[PDB]
Amino acid sequence: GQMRLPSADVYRFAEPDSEENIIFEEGIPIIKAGTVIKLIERLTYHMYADPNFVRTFLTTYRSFCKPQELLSLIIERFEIPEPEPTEADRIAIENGDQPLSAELKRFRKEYIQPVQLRVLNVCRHWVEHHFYDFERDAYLLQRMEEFIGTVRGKAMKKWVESITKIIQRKKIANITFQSSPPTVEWHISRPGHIETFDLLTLHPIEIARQLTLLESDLYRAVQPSELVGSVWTKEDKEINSPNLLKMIRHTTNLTLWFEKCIVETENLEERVAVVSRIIEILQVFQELNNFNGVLEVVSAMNSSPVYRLDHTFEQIPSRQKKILEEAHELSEDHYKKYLAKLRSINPPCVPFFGIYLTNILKTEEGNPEVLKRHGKELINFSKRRKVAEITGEIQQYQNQPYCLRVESDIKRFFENLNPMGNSMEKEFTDYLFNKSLEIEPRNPKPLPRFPKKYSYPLKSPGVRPSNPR
Amino acid sequence: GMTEYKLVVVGAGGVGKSALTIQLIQNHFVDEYDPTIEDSYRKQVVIDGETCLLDILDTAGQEEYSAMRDQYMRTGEGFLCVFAINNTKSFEDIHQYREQIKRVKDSDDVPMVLVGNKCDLAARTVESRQAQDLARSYGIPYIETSAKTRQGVEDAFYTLVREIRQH
Amino acid sequence: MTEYKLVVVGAGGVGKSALTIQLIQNHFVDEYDPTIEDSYRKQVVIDGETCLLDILDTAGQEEYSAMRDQYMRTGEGFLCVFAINNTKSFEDIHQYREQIKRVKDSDDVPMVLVGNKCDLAARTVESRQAQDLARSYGIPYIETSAKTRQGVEDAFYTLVREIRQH
Ligand SMILES: N[C@@H](Cc1c[nH]c2ccc(Cl)cc12)C(=O)NC1CCN(Cc2c[nH]c3ccc(Cl)cc23)CC1
Ligand SMILES: Nc1nc2c(ncn2[C@@H]2O[C@H](COP(=O)(O)OP(=O)(O)NP(=O)(O)O)[C@@H](O)[C@H]2O)c(=O)[nH]1
Ligand SMILES: [Mg+2]
Ligand code: NA
Repeated sequence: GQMRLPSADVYRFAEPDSEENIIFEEGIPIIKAGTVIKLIERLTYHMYADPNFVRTFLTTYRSFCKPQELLSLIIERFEIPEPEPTEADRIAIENGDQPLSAELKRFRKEYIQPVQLRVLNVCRHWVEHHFYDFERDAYLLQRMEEFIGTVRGKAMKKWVESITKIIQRKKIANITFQSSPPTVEWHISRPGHIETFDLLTLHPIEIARQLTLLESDLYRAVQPSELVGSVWTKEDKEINSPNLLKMIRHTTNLTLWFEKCIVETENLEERVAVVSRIIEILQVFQELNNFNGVLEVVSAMNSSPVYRLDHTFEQIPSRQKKILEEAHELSEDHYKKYLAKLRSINPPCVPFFGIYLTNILKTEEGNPEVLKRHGKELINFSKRRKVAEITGEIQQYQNQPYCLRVESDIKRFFENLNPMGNSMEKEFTDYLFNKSLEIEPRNPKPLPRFPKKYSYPLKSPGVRPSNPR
Repeated sequence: GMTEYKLVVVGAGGVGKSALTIQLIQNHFVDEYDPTIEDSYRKQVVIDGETCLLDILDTAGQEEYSAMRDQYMRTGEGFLCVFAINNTKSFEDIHQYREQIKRVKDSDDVPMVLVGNKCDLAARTVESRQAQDLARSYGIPYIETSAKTRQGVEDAFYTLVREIRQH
Repeated sequence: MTEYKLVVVGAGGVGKSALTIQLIQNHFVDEYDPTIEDSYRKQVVIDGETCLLDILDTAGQEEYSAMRDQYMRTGEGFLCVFAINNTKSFEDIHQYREQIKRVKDSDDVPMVLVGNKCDLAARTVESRQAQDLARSYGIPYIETSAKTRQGVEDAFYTLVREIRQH
């Protein structure tokens, strides 16, 4: 038979499942809704482990339970009463013999020890992967240290001592590869000559590589705390989502730099060379699976100032037209081909973050926080599972590092890029559009001629890499 | 077969804009949504006795990707310009959204509707009359919607489709 | 994208977690933090086919030895890990092999035998003894180092191939 449980009057987590406290989806069960007590019971269930559920719960619980209250509840879960001696045990003791204690030993082995270990696994994951709760609330950290540091008894000892050390390391807080990274490539600008760095003087291969390292680092830095609760859209977004916003602002700045390079090149032949070079950078982004970079270029080419430059795109080689067209097609039909391509490639990659943001926001806005059943309000956990499926996908692509060498001066050049200068956004984008009208006027105004601005060769070195011994 | 209309929702972030399309496309009568689902943004409807397909682009949450707005806007035949009735700044943004649409579409007469969205019970700061005056100065319809009761949602989208049909 | 459920089992301290984190993050973990249960995901192209690996990293400490049936039920394939400088961990392999066979009620479960820490000179389990055991199980034997990455992709992706041909 099943093990008997403590009385629900002394231990709240022994109340029977009912539709008034838990609802399952239609081979471990999947929870649709429940009370916080039932969610924590299943988070730490004696019959099975559920690592996905631990991640989902720890990522999303603050929408229905405060961190201080979560800690109180898992401490309550941990403190399980042991059953009293049975009739057979009583009779043995009355005869001066040692009882077999069969039911007690089974309850320890099959209920207490698994539940207690799974509570500790929640604590371990909380500290290792969601430590921001403790950075933001020093008293919460004190309570966790006290709880862990006072667990007695030898069954849990190895993990209690380990978690104590992990906490202490997190308070005061290296890559190996299958091969060597390729050699850094140089074109007109030579190493150390940062004053000459520009779109056409750096090697297009190395522009794409160094932007990919920068954009990968920005992508990898975004934590789920910046996403849950749609906080990057709210009034405190600069406080709550700084790494996400830094990532987006880099993407916006590079797109605007591409547009500015194009429309400030007034000579037609030179502007064709500029556009052709940017499409070559896009080709290397594609080879590197840097989809953020691909869409940075596509966004620039479809901006109002650039899209209308028919005389320029007429002279682009047909093959480069095809490269740009197939990159544009990734975004069509609500990113249908992009989503399929992302799910087919071999990482490392840099995803486009915008789709994730829209899906998290709409999942939050389009589903209710609670479900009302039998007069009770149950936490709608299905909604939180959907959000954590998205944050889990984001995290999966954050693991794989690029095998490319940093060039510190090229890195600094792109980190310091500032096409808008001190201008406000509307000012600047109106400037770019007026430049577009200057260099290719609306029909029937005639096309003017403009002098060259570049003193160095415009011929591209191409985007196939070289390899000296 | 039937005509497909490509509609684009634009407007300030952080003030409930996404509720408009969610409430439209939703199982109207079950408060639930999975936006990742293929064609959570397509809906077959009958407007004035004529069946058509609405394809709605709402990039809510991507407002900080400001240099992508041109590309997203160029996909659209008609536009819902949305502000929140308790956020005056979102209302003041409308002028620049309309100017950007006109530039991207290269037309002074782009089908569009002005939508004032009630996203919570916080105090209204943009009065109906202010928004009606703005819409009239542009020559476009004004529709007010609730983000909670679905009121006005059908009217906003159907009015826009009529603007496209009568362009 | 086909999904594969891999489970990493073996005695405490043999390097199950270090192997998994090297595969996932290209990083070697120096610390010895005993696992309770951890799970990782990895999209990767293997023999031209994209798949999604779900990797369960399990507890080797004996205090968790009564909690294994639940993860053995869900796993499709098992990396059975010992350390080549720890003869007791090699002797523990057969207990994991027999438990997996019982739980899954099958003589034909995808498995790979892994001898980890092959960067260390002071070996106490000879390759021949481990290879003999692997042959008796009908499975391949792969020596690995979570520290240097030697053999790590080979071990995990060989297991994927055995699930795919199962
Ligand atoms: N059927 C073609 C023939 C053609 C002439 N010039 C071309 C250049 C490229 C391609 Cl593929 C086709 C042509 C057409 O009439 N294109 C017009 C609209 C597009 N612009 C190029 C453009 C600017 N920004 C972009 C961003 C993405 C993409 Cl896909 C393209 C562009 C040209 C004029
Ligand atoms: N030299 C060397 N040390 C290794 C290797 N793999 C793991 N180690 C070291 O061995 C120790 C235990 O590693 P760990 O991955 O935690 O082992 P585990 O099998 O996961 N332990 P548990 O069963 O308790 O979770 C760590 O100090 C780790 O750095 C290896 O290939 N070479
Ligand atoms: Mg481990
Ligand atoms: Na206001």
